[PDB]
Amino acid sequence: SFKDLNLTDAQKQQIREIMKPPLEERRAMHDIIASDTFDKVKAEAQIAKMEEQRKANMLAHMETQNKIYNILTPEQKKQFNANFEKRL
Amino acid sequence: FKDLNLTDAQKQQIREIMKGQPLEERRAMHDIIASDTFDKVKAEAQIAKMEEQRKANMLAHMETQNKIYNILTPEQKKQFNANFEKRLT
Ligand SMILES: [Cl-]
Ligand SMILES: [Cl-]
Ligand SMILES: [Zn+2]
Ligand SMILES: [Zn+2]
Ligand SMILES: [Zn+2]
Ligand SMILES: [Zn+2]
Ligand SMILES: [Zn+2]
Ligand SMILES: [Zn+2]
Ligand SMILES: [Zn+2]
Ligand SMILES: [Zn+2]
Ligand SMILES: [Zn+2]
Ligand SMILES: [Zn+2]
Ligand SMILES: [Zn+2]
Ligand SMILES: [Zn+2]
Ligand SMILES: [Zn+2]
Ligand SMILES: [Zn+2]
Ligand SMILES: [Zn+2]
Repeated sequence: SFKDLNLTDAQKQQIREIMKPPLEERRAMHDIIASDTFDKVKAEAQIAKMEEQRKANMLAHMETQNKIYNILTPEQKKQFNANFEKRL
Repeated sequence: FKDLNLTDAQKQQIREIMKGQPLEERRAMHDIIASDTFDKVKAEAQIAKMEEQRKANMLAHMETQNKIYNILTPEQKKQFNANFEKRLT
Protein backbone atom coordinates (compact mmCIF):
# COMPACT_ATOMS: atom_id res chain seq x y z
CA SER A 1 0.00 0.00 0.00
CA PHE A 2 2.01 2.97 -1.32
CA LYS A 3 -0.93 5.37 -1.18
CA ASP A 4 -1.06 5.87 2.60
CA LEU A 5 2.61 6.94 2.84
CA ASN A 6 2.11 10.63 1.99
CA LEU A 7 4.14 10.45 -1.21
CA THR A 8 5.77 13.68 -2.33
CA ASP A 9 5.17 14.96 -5.84
CA ALA A 10 8.70 13.85 -6.77
CA GLN A 11 7.94 10.37 -5.46
CA LYS A 12 4.71 10.19 -7.47
CA GLN A 13 6.66 11.00 -10.65
CA GLN A 14 9.34 8.45 -9.67
CA ILE A 15 6.75 5.70 -9.18
CA ARG A 16 5.28 6.55 -12.57
CA GLU A 17 8.77 6.28 -14.06
CA ILE A 18 9.28 2.92 -12.34
CA MET A 19 5.93 1.44 -13.39
CA LYS A 20 6.88 2.33 -16.96
CA PRO A 21 -5.55 -13.99 -15.28
CA PRO A 22 -5.81 -16.33 -18.31
CA LEU A 23 -9.06 -18.16 -18.93
CA GLU A 24 -7.03 -21.16 -20.20
CA GLU A 25 -5.92 -21.81 -16.66
CA ARG A 26 -9.46 -21.60 -15.36
CA ARG A 27 -10.75 -24.03 -18.01
CA ALA A 28 -8.00 -26.50 -17.00
CA MET A 29 -8.97 -26.16 -13.35
CA HIS A 30 -12.61 -26.64 -14.33
CA ASP A 31 -11.82 -29.93 -16.11
CA ILE A 32 -10.12 -31.21 -12.95
CA ILE A 33 -12.81 -30.08 -10.62
CA ALA A 34 -15.95 -31.13 -12.54
CA SER A 35 -15.13 -34.83 -12.81
CA ASP A 36 -16.32 -37.86 -10.88
CA THR A 37 -12.76 -38.48 -9.55
CA PHE A 38 -9.87 -36.26 -8.47
CA ASP A 39 -6.92 -36.82 -10.78
CA LYS A 40 -3.92 -35.75 -8.70
CA VAL A 41 -1.45 -36.37 -11.53
CA LYS A 42 -3.42 -34.21 -13.92
CA ALA A 43 -3.81 -31.55 -11.18
CA GLU A 44 -0.09 -31.34 -10.50
CA ALA A 45 0.55 -30.95 -14.22
CA GLN A 46 -2.08 -28.19 -14.32
CA ILE A 47 -0.55 -26.36 -11.38
CA ALA A 48 2.94 -26.49 -12.87
CA LYS A 49 1.98 -25.34 -16.39
CA MET A 50 2.45 -21.55 -16.03
CA GLU A 51 5.50 -21.75 -13.72
CA GLU A 52 7.61 -19.65 -16.13
CA GLN A 53 4.98 -16.94 -16.57
CA ARG A 54 4.49 -16.78 -12.79
CA LYS A 55 8.24 -16.45 -12.30
CA ALA A 56 8.48 -13.56 -14.80
CA ASN A 57 5.51 -11.85 -13.20
CA MET A 58 6.68 -12.21 -9.63
CA LEU A 59 10.20 -11.08 -10.46
CA ALA A 60 8.78 -7.98 -12.10
CA HIS A 61 6.58 -7.36 -9.08
CA MET A 62 9.34 -7.82 -6.52
CA GLU A 63 11.77 -5.65 -8.46
CA THR A 64 9.23 -2.90 -8.84
CA GLN A 65 8.38 -3.01 -5.15
CA ASN A 66 12.08 -2.87 -4.27
CA LYS A 67 12.58 0.16 -6.51
CA ILE A 68 9.66 1.96 -4.88
CA TYR A 69 10.78 1.01 -1.40
CA ASN A 70 14.11 2.63 -2.11
CA ILE A 71 12.67 6.02 -3.07
CA LEU A 72 11.00 6.27 0.37
CA THR A 73 12.28 8.31 3.28
CA PRO A 74 13.31 6.48 6.43
CA GLU A 75 10.01 7.53 8.03
CA GLN A 76 8.05 6.16 5.07
CA LYS A 77 10.09 2.94 5.09
CA LYS A 78 9.20 2.28 8.72
CA GLN A 79 5.53 2.81 7.90
CA PHE A 80 5.70 0.58 4.85
CA ASN A 81 7.45 -2.17 6.87
CA ALA A 82 5.03 -1.85 9.76
CA ASN A 83 2.13 -2.21 7.29
CA PHE A 84 3.90 -5.15 5.72
CA GLU A 85 4.04 -6.89 9.15
CA LYS A 86 0.38 -6.27 10.01
CA ARG A 87 -0.88 -7.90 6.80
CA LEU A 88 -1.04 -11.43 5.39
CA PHE B 1 -22.96 -17.98 -5.49
CA LYS B 2 -23.91 -20.92 -3.25
CA ASP B 3 -27.40 -20.65 -4.74
CA LEU B 4 -27.32 -24.42 -5.00
CA ASN B 5 -30.01 -25.24 -2.41
CA LEU B 6 -27.78 -27.48 -0.36
CA THR B 7 -29.36 -30.50 1.38
CA ASP B 8 -28.63 -30.60 5.19
CA ALA B 9 -26.95 -33.94 4.41
CA GLN B 10 -25.01 -32.00 1.74
CA LYS B 11 -23.96 -29.11 4.01
CA GLN B 12 -23.11 -31.55 6.80
CA GLN B 13 -21.00 -33.32 4.17
CA ILE B 14 -19.37 -30.08 2.92
CA ARG B 15 -18.32 -28.95 6.36
CA GLU B 16 -16.85 -32.44 6.77
CA ILE B 17 -14.91 -32.07 3.51
CA MET B 18 -13.53 -28.72 4.62
CA LYS B 19 -12.70 -29.96 8.12
CA GLY B 20 -10.44 -32.55 6.51
CA GLN B 21 -9.22 -30.61 3.50
CA PRO B 22 3.34 -20.20 6.29
CA LEU B 23 5.37 -17.12 7.30
CA GLU B 24 8.82 -18.00 6.04
CA GLU B 25 7.95 -17.18 2.40
CA ARG B 26 6.47 -13.83 3.38
CA ARG B 27 9.44 -12.73 5.49
CA ALA B 28 11.83 -13.74 2.72
CA MET B 29 9.75 -11.68 0.27
CA HIS B 30 9.80 -8.81 2.69
CA ASP B 31 13.57 -8.99 3.01
CA ILE B 32 13.96 -8.93 -0.80
CA ILE B 33 11.75 -5.88 -1.13
CA ALA B 34 13.26 -3.97 1.85
CA SER B 35 16.84 -4.22 0.61
CA ASP B 36 19.18 -1.56 -0.78
CA THR B 37 19.51 -3.44 -4.09
CA PHE B 38 17.35 -5.99 -5.90
CA ASP B 39 18.93 -9.43 -5.83
CA LYS B 40 17.46 -11.37 -8.73
CA VAL B 41 18.99 -14.74 -7.90
CA LYS B 42 17.73 -14.47 -4.35
CA ALA B 43 14.31 -13.44 -5.63
CA GLU B 44 14.26 -16.43 -7.93
CA ALA B 45 14.95 -18.72 -4.98
CA GLN B 46 12.06 -17.16 -3.03
CA ILE B 47 9.76 -17.64 -5.98
CA ALA B 48 10.77 -21.31 -6.35
CA LYS B 49 10.15 -21.90 -2.65
CA MET B 50 6.72 -20.28 -2.93
CA GLU B 51 5.90 -22.76 -5.76
CA GLU B 52 6.00 -25.52 -3.06
CA GLN B 53 3.32 -23.89 -1.01
CA ARG B 54 1.26 -22.96 -4.03
CA LYS B 55 1.25 -26.57 -5.17
CA ALA B 56 0.12 -27.74 -1.73
CA ASN B 57 -2.55 -25.05 -1.56
CA MET B 58 -3.87 -25.58 -5.07
CA LEU B 59 -4.02 -29.36 -4.71
CA ALA B 60 -6.01 -29.06 -1.48
CA HIS B 61 -8.35 -26.47 -3.02
CA MET B 62 -9.06 -28.45 -6.18
CA GLU B 63 -9.48 -31.66 -4.23
CA THR B 64 -11.96 -29.96 -1.91
CA GLN B 65 -13.95 -28.43 -4.77
CA ASN B 66 -13.98 -31.77 -6.58
CA LYS B 67 -15.31 -33.47 -3.46
CA ILE B 68 -18.07 -30.86 -3.26
CA TYR B 69 -18.99 -31.08 -6.94
CA ASN B 70 -19.56 -34.81 -6.45
CA ILE B 71 -22.02 -34.46 -3.57
CA LEU B 72 -24.27 -32.42 -5.91
CA THR B 73 -27.40 -33.31 -7.93
CA PRO B 74 -27.29 -33.10 -11.74
CA GLU B 75 -29.23 -29.80 -11.67
CA GLN B 76 -26.90 -28.42 -8.95
CA LYS B 77 -23.77 -29.39 -10.95
CA LYS B 78 -25.09 -27.47 -13.96
CA GLN B 79 -25.45 -24.50 -11.65
CA PHE B 80 -22.08 -25.01 -10.03
CA ASN B 81 -20.56 -25.14 -13.52
CA ALA B 82 -22.30 -21.92 -14.55
CA ASN B 83 -21.13 -20.15 -11.39
CA PHE B 84 -17.65 -21.39 -12.08
CA GLU B 85 -17.56 -19.39 -15.33
CA LYS B 86 -18.22 -16.16 -13.41
CA ARG B 87 -15.64 -16.73 -10.67
CA LEU B 88 -11.91 -16.11 -10.70
CA THR B 89 -10.67 -18.44 -7.95
CL1 LIG C 1 -13.57 -22.11 -16.48
CL1 LIG D 1 6.85 -10.27 6.68
ZN1 LIG E 1 13.08 10.42 -12.03
ZN1 LIG F 1 -15.37 -23.39 -17.17
ZN1 LIG G 1 -13.49 -29.14 -20.38
ZN1 LIG H 1 -5.01 -38.86 -15.30
ZN1 LIG I 1 3.49 -34.81 -6.09
ZN1 LIG J 1 9.08 -26.75 -13.13
ZN1 LIG K 1 13.28 -18.91 -16.57
ZN1 LIG L 1 3.09 -5.80 -8.86
ZN1 LIG M 1 3.27 -7.55 -3.05
ZN1 LIG N 1 14.81 -4.66 -13.99
ZN1 LIG O 1 20.99 0.56 3.52
ZN1 LIG P 1 6.03 -31.23 -3.08
ZN1 LIG Q 1 -9.94 -24.02 -0.86
ZN1 LIG R 1 -7.10 -36.79 -0.05
ZN1 LIG S 1 -11.78 -22.17 -6.28
